Order: sequence, then structure tokens, then C-alpha cells
Amino acid sequence: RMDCPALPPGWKKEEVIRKSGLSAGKSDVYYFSPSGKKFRSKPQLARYLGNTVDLSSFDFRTGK
Amino acid sequence: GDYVYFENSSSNPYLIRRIEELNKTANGNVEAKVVCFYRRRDISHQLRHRELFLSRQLESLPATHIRGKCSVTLLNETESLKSYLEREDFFFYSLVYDPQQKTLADGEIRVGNRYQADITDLLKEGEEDGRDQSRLETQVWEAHNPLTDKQIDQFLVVARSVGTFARALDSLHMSAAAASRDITLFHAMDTLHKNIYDISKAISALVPQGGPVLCRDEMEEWSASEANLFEEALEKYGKDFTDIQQDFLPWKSLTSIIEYYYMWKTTDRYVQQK
Amino acid sequence: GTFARALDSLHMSAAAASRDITLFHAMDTLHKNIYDISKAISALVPQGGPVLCRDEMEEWSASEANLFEEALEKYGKDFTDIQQDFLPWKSLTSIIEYYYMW
Amino acid sequence: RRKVCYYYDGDVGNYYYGQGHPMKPHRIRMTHNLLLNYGLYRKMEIYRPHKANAEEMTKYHSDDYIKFLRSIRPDNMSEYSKQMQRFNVGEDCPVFDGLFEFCQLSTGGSVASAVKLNKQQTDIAVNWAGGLHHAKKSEASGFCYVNDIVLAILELLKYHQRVLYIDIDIHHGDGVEEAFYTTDRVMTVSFHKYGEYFPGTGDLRDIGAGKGKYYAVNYPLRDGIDDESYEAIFKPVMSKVMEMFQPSAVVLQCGSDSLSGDRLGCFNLTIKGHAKCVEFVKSFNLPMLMLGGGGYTIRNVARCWTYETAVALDTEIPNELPYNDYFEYFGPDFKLHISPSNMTNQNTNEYLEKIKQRLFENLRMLPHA
Ligand SMILES: O=P(O)(O)O[C@H]1[C@H](OP(=O)(O)O)[C@@H](OP(=O)(O)O)[C@H](OP(=O)(O)O)[C@@H](OP(=O)(O)O)[C@H]1OP(=O)(O)O
Ligand SMILES: [K+]
Ligand SMILES: [K+]
Ligand SMILES: [Zn+2]
Repeated sequence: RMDCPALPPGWKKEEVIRKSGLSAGKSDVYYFSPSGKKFRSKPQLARYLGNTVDLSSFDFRTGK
Repeated sequence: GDYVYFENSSSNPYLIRRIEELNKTANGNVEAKVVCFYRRRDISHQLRHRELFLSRQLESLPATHIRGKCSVTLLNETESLKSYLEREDFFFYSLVYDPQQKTLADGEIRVGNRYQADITDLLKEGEEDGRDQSRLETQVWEAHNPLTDKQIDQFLVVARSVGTFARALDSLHMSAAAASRDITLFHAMDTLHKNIYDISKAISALVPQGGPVLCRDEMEEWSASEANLFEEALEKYGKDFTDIQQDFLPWKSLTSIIEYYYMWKTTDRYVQQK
Repeated sequence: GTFARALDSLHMSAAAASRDITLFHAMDTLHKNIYDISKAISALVPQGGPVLCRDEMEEWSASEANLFEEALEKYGKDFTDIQQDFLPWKSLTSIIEYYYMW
Repeated sequence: RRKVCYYYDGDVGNYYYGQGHPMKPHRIRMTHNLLLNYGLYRKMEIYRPHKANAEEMTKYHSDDYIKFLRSIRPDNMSEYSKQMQRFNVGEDCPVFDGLFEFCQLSTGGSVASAVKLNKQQTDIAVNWAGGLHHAKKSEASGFCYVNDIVLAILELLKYHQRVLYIDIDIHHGDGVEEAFYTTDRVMTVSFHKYGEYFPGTGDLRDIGAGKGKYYAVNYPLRDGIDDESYEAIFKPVMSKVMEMFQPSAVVLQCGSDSLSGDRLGCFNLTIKGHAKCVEFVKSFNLPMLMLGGGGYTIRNVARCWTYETAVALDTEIPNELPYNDYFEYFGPDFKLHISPSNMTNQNTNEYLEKIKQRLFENLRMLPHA
């Protein structure tokens, strides 16, 4: 769980490698709120944050 | 091939169409087959007032629907139109629009003290810029040397040989390639310059006290198990190199992990491509 | 010398390059070049390419070496017959130099 | 044959913008390394640039913008977020470890070289790290944090009455433009894509203001421009520019995202065409300061600036890429040059000549005899 400096304080990003199946070796990216709530996509994260951040130019995968 | 103004049944501006075929039936009624020109709104500003898009929408309607003839020009011909010859009848197209899909061929500058730079005044013929050049740069290779290409080339071979013989003193081709990497060469070009391009003096530098010198880049320098750690951290955290350190290689400095990364991307045993 | 024989075992090549023949050649290269280090080093890398000095020990093929160990164990130290019958393409005096090194 | 000074700090390839980010400083290290193996390094004066301190960065920027940069880290990233938004540091300009170090090297290279040019002890000076042209006085923008170009130019003005700034980068050089928008001493010429593209500025009608009116030249362009089309509109315009603006020092930003097959760019230039511009400029025998800039297919960025360095040394190099640490990066081919794509050039002759003429008028407004 890495701090994501471009999100507000306490937000973290984690990348997880798939271990088996059709997409073995590909990864999934997750974000965690300061309380530890887990988010799995850009629109889910944007819905949660609302107007407190502008995510138009935010690259969900890299966190930049 | 002519362009026409059809009835707009809502009261609104005329619909524009290109005539593909003019047909008369047996009872002398005249009907026309027509490709639609779409208005920018209807295509569901850089768009001018008189923009029209050539669609793939084809319709057939009676000739009574035609209220007038028009010109839908190329973009260049519209822009070339003179002010007097500007008319209600002139339109233009520059885009083909698929009506079914929606497909289409394929910010301000500020003024003020808080935007512009204060312009630095030209120095007087007596005034001096006052800039200490040693605080700004330190030279690493002079281009006008008493040496010739051959001699530098030769020295580079020697710098490589020492390096291989160095790593023989604690795989032959491997050590030679290792010693032939750029870091060793760069170090060879500095050794020359530091020794004032004296070949004989510079060679002492390479073998200080009868012992050779080793230059190893992060690629070669890392342990087997560090290399291993890296391939686990990458395959697990992708290219997130701060977390790759924090969780996998925390004793290494970020910038060494970067340098390693790029060198590792050329690895032989590395095959992400197919 | 080691880098030379890397261009067509690491410790082996280094030891090979550390043998006396290479050293002697190094002391002549100096003297021929009037004890000019910078000039003498060119001699060692004539045109960007290094030089190889190999004594009869290192120079012989695997199969020549093999022949020698059969000829010795069979004719003892009779080096003219060892050549005549086993290594006739080699010169006697190279077989001697090899013997002692072997 | 002109004397060239090359500025490079080994650390610059190792600073990293962030996962998924297109700007990759490593491309300069790739160039550096080719230059050594193509034997060009040998032939020019190689300098390590000391770090530029806040002292000289504030010669243009805010005392509290640089202060912010000197201070900010990924540690205190959630503490500063207030100031982060005021200064544009985020979505496409990340914070990242070493950021301020990176700026110091890029700026040090450009400044040191400017001095070198003023001190009249070089003809050409090259700093591929530099060229970061979107930066503003009080905010970062388009991957640029410090505008090394402005600072460089500000030093040159100390000895040069008129400084010409040429910008090949596919993106409009609005940082260097805005900084000099109201002055007649510096003329900013820029050739770039326009229309649904960053930074949204630099159309035909962007001419300058005040004393700086008729001193900001721009050439807006659509997609797919050839070497042939580009050459045929660069030489005419630049010869007029020299003719009219009569400068005494040139600064050519050699942005490599105007090349074909760039990740962000959508132009169809080859290294050859791209370089023809550098060669044309060099021909005007003025103190010249080559900087880099954008470029996001780094294999080609490497190729380009390696080639363009040769051009400054007017020495030939083979298409055969020399072996190097990153040799394996260069495709199955391992060649220096790239060829153009089948991509369609939407810059019709009619559209280029309309603009050309408008610019020729603008340039005629300057004083001459
Ligand atoms: O290592 P990074 O700096 O993150 O860059 C890589 C790299 O691109 P470069 O080689 O130009 O640096 C990959 O190229 P290869 O390693 O495959 O040669 C590329 O993969 P593709 O060239 O196959 O696109 C990948 O892109 P992606 O992440 O989309 O796979 C991209 O990473 P970034 O996209 O994060 O820059
Ligand atoms: K530009
Ligand atoms: K201006
Ligand atoms: Zn750009």
C-alpha cells in the first residue's frame, strides 16, 4: 500500500499481480481511502470524492 | 450531383441534400434520391454557421419538397468567397459523418507583472556580468587533445582489458562484455582527462599500485538475490519503484533501482515480447 | 593478453596470459619502443586489436596433447621417435619445450 | 568548423516521473550513451553542470514558487495540498522523489551554456536535459517545473540585444512566449499542432502585446505534416525572421515529439527532416543554444538528438547504431533513422500558404531599410 501523493492525504494505491488463469501475470490496481475503504475503478473513485478533487487528467493505473 | 434545399416541415431552416438520382415514375410524378447533409446540432465553436456534414444517410422524397438550389462548396472555396458573393445559398463541407455510428477525415495567454519576466538590461561596455564559472560547470573532456583517434581508441581497449583482468582476480566472454559496458568506457575517458591526456600517466591511474580497477554498473553490481527480489517486485507492483524499494529492496537507493530497471529491460533472459 | 583470448575459463585465460612468454614479450615491447610507455602500449594493441602470445603448452591442440601422452607412456623420453611416429608435423624443439612445460 | 559544448549530469537519466507517466528523463542518458559510442562525445567539450540554486531560478520565478519546489516532497505531500493546487502540481505534473534536483540540473545546463555563449568561448552549446518550455512564472505546466529557457535567455540578453527563440516541439512554446510577451528584444517563433491539443494557445492571431507585438510568430498546424511540407514552410519563414529580426544569438528548442510515431505527438517527421531545421539554423552562423524538450517514443528521441548533435559537429554518422548498454532497445533493425508513416497529411498546400502569407505580413511590420 503506497501513498498516492496526487490524491488527498492518507490515500493509498496498491497493484496486485494475477497469479493464475486467463490473465495470469496481468495486474489490477486498487485505491484505499484514509479509513481503508477499497476502490477498484476511476468512476467509483470519482463518485466517492465528488468535487473535492478533479480527476479528469488522473491516470488510475499509475496514480499520476 | 446538384445540392438542394428541401422542405423543413417544422417551420425551421431548409434541409440540405445532394441529388444522387432524379426519378420519374409512370404517372409522371417526380421523386428524388438524396444523400443528407447534416447540421452540426443534428449530428448527434469551431463549426462555422454554414457547416454541413456529408452523411451516409440516404432518403427518397418527391420533387415538390425541393424549394431551392444551392452550393455546398469545399472548405477552401468557402473561405475564398468574396464579401459581395456571400449568400444564404452558400454552404460548405469538410467532414463525412456516419449517422449510424456517430463517427467523423480523422488555453489563454496572460499579461502582467505576474506573467512576464523582468527583462535583463544589456551590460555597459565597462560593466562585467559577475559570474563564477567554477560554480556553474566542471569540465570532463577537452575536445582538442594532443591525442589521435587511434590512441584514444587504443586506450579504450586497454581500459577494457584491465577491467576484464580485474574481475578475473575476484564467464570469459561474460567478464569481457561486463568490462566493455559504457560505465567502464566513460571512466576511461575521465581517466584520460584527469591525467591531462598523458597516456603513460593515465595508464598508472588504471593500475594504481600494480592492481587493476573495477567499474560495475548497478546491473552487474547487484547480488543474485537482489536481482531476484527485483523480478518479484516488478511482476507484483509493476513499475512503481518507490513501493518496489519500500517493500522489496529498502536498502537500495531509489535512483539505483531506476538505473537498474532500464539496464534490466535489455536483459536476454528478459522476454516480455513475442 | 586475457582480453585477446576472450576474443577467440576466466581464471584459466588470465593464468594463460600471465605465463612467462607474455611477460618476456612485454619486456621486449618496452625495449623495442625505446621505453616509451605510450608508444609501447600501441604496439600491444596495433590497430585496436590485442596481441596473443601462446607457448607450446597452450598452443597445442587437445588431440596433439593426447598424442603426446600416448607417445611418452609408450616410448618414454625418446623425443625423436615420439615425433617420427606420433607428432611428425611438429618440430623436435617444440616438442622439447612442450615436454618440460607439461 | 563550429565548436560545440555538451552539458550532461549522469544523475539525470535516473530521476523518474512516475508509473504510467510519458515523460521519461532516461532518454537523455540513452542519447549520451549513443554519442559516446558513435565517437561524437570525443569531438566536443563535455561539461558537468553544477546545480542551479534558488538564487538564479528566482531571477524569473516567484520567490515562493521556487520556495515551494525546494520544500515539497512525497513525504509532506498531504500537508501541502493547499499550495499544490495553486501551483499545478498533480494529474500530469506529478510530485516525485528528486524533482527539485532534476530541475537544478536542467536549469544549470542551460544557464552554464548561455554564459559560455556570452563569454564567447563556444559557438554552439547543447543541453538535452533542458528545453522545458511550458513552465510559467508562478506555476508548473506540461511536465515543466522550471523554465530553463527563459533563464537562459535572460542571461544572453546581458550581451545580446536581440535573442531569437525557435521552437520545433509539436506543442506550442507558451512558457517562453508568455515570459517575453511584452518585449521587442526577444522574438518567439513556434511551429505546432493546433486544435484540440495542448496548450490551447499559439494560433495565427497570437502576435504578442505592447512592445512585444509583431514579435511573437506562430505557425498553427494540423496532423500528419511531412518533412517536405515542414521544410517548405520553415526555411521561408525563418529566412524572413533573420532578415527582419536580425538576432545576435539563437536558441533552438529541438522538441522531438514532432517526430513520427510519437506517443503523444501526431506529426509525420523523420529525424532527417527534423534535423534539416537544426542544420538550416546553424547555417546562419550565430551563437546557438540547442535544447531538447518533448519526445515520448524514447528510442527515437535518442536517435534524433544523437543525430542532431552530429549536425552541430557537421560530422557524418552511419545508420548502423553502435553497440551500447541500451542497444537492445532499438527494435529488430538497430538503425539510426526512421521513415515516415502512411499517415495522411491534413496540411493542404492551400492552408499552409494562407498562413505563411499572414506571417510574412506580420514580419514586414518590423523596422528595416
Ligand atoms: O518502462 P517505462 O518507462 O514505464 O516505459 C514502458 C516501455 O516503453 P519504453 O520502452 O519506450 O520506455 C514499454 O516498452 P517495452 O518495454 O515493451 O519495449 C512499453 O510497452 P510497449 O512499448 O509495448 O507499449 C510500456 O507501455 P505499457 O505500460 O502501455 O505496456 C511503457 O510503460 P508506460 O506506458 O508506463 O510508459
Ligand atoms: K513548437
Ligand atoms: K515577444
Ligand atoms: Zn511537446
